[PDB]
Amino acid sequence: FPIYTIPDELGPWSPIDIHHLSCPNNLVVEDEGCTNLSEFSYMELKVGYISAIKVNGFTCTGVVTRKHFRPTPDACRAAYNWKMAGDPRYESLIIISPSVTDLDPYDKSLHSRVFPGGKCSGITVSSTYCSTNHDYTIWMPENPRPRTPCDIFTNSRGKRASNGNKTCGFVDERGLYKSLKGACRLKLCGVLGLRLMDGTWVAMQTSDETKWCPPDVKKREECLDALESIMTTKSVSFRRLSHLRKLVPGFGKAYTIFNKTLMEADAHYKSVRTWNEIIPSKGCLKVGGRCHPHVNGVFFNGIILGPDDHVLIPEMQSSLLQQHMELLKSSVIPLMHPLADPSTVFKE
Amino acid sequence: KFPIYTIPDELGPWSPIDIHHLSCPNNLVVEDEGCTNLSEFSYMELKVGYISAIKVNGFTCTGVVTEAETFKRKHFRPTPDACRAAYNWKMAGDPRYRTTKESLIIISPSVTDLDPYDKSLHSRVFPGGKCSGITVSSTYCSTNHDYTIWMPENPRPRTPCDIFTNSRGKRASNGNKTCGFVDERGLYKSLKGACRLKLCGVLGLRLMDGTWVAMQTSDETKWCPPDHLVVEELVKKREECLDALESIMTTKSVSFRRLSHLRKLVPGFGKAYTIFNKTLMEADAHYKSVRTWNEIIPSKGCLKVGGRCHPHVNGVFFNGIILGPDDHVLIPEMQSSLLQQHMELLKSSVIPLMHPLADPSTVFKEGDEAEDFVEVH
Repeated sequence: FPIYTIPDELGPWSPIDIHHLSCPNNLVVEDEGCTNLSEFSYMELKVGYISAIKVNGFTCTGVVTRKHFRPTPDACRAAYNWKMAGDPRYESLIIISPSVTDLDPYDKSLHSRVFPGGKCSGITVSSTYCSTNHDYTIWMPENPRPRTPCDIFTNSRGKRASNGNKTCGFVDERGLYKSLKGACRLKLCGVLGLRLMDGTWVAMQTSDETKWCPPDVKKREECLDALESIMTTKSVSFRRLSHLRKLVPGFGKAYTIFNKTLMEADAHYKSVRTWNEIIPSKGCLKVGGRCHPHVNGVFFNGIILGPDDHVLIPEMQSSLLQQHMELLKSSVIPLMHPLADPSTVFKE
Repeated sequence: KFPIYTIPDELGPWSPIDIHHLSCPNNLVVEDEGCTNLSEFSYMELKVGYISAIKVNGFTCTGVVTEAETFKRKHFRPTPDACRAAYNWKMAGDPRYRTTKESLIIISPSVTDLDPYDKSLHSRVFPGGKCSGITVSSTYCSTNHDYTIWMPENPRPRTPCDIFTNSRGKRASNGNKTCGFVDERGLYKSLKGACRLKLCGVLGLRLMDGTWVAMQTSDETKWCPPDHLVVEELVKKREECLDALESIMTTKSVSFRRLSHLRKLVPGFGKAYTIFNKTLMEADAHYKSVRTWNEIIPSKGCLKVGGRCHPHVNGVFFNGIILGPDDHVLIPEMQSSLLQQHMELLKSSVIPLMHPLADPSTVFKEGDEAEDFVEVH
């Protein structure tokens, strides 16, 4: 159990609603089957495409001068293009960007709490729009006539680790073993592979007939308490934000806040032995061998620039002050000999 | 109404005590409404380390005999000469403890106070601080244990009267009758409630805070014994020191945290406590206030007292202050303050933005009037 987890590689920052928040995974398969190795090159998803294939988009809401009306796609698109820069366009049509959706790999479906039940199933070139919870707004893609992206993989080198002919799993480019037990089969951009139970995908063939992925000392009690608190108050705090950080190595989300807009990014978390290997310099938070940059004093996961341009990590300080005060709560015994007035005893 | 902390202007030597020497501070303030015009002058006060009392170090001699036949040891009343000679070996030499062997087991340290009138020794090893003292004739004292005697760490001659120091100050008088002064530390001490005392043939007043001074302009006023304005904060802060002392004596144990409560919260004379290796110890202190933690911790491991970085002894300073593993001075009051800040900024929430149409619970209007989110465009 490490003292902290730091992402080895930060993915892109995509904005989210508080409803997208979820508690960490915390899996420790730990082999126990394989004591053999070999250098092989596996294929995985790039950070940014691991959790979901994000389709950027936007919402077009129709206004008449006020009253409402359901607009048409063509005019709405015309609005977007004349709104990414200063342009004459200013019955009026309002857009909001971005309205990100999560593309389903089964059927080109799009899941978003802006759709009724994450309803939009697909968008061939016969609809060009997509219904919304609002009867007078439509959702459309950031790019017109887009298609599924397929430059989403990366070649990486790891170790196979099989027991018999059967593959127990492997060791990723980060050095962490991952187990194939409990994984399902998934085909992405035609390539056949497996979705592991941590959420990662890898291109492999198993001689074990597996299922197919369906379309849908614990601290999790503390996590869900902190989280349900957020949904009950619609407000987030940098301590409750600290329970969302995965506590053990492996794939997870990293959260942050820009312009009071909650955001998440894919991350491979690695163990930390000393705080020093994370913060060598003063204002340096070392992510992947570099002083990670910030915006106006915030890094991800509640890590923020303190009141002195000092990298202030929450768990670091909490553990520190805990240790200091704990040093101050140590008891001792003074050594009086005949002070009380009790009697005639020998006393060693 | 209290300064954030209080640090000695200069410490006295350290004296070994037990938990029963522990007393709560006397956070006493003094106004003396008048006394506006101060006359620059010089006064004589007690040297730091003698203000409360004049300690005299000593040791306890217990005599026991062992009968090996299977041991059946018992006591005997020892002799002063052999106890002294064995004590002198306890420092450098080698002491050792049907056949029988007699043995003098020595206990150090045992400290007693001295009344300068009788030249008498007061302590709780005696019957009510009994010993008239030591002479050339009498070389020992009688303890509550019939087979145990007390003898000083020093030979019999101990003429003690080099206890004074001449300091500068300002005698604020008002017009007619001197009513107060300010010491070298720059703190107002008032004569309201002082009582006389003669020490080494020098008459002088002992004030309420405990300081003795060489001033006779009290006019005629009552002696000290042989031994209206109190804000709620003083009392409601005194009670927790009483709860902490009660906790200490009930538990027979001490900790740096519980030790920090006995600190004097306002400037003036007071006691400073600490513990080194299971040995509880105390020292005289002229406390002065602190405004910001920077002025008593300027460097990474510097505890500024008396114009210099104070030296620890195995990482323990005083008043619960110890040295952190990062070689950082850490003060109980300062660390608790820092915990309040650290959490009160962790305990700080914000309401992040919500895509108006991404909230499934947003009920849209009946009819066709506009919503509010589009007003912001």
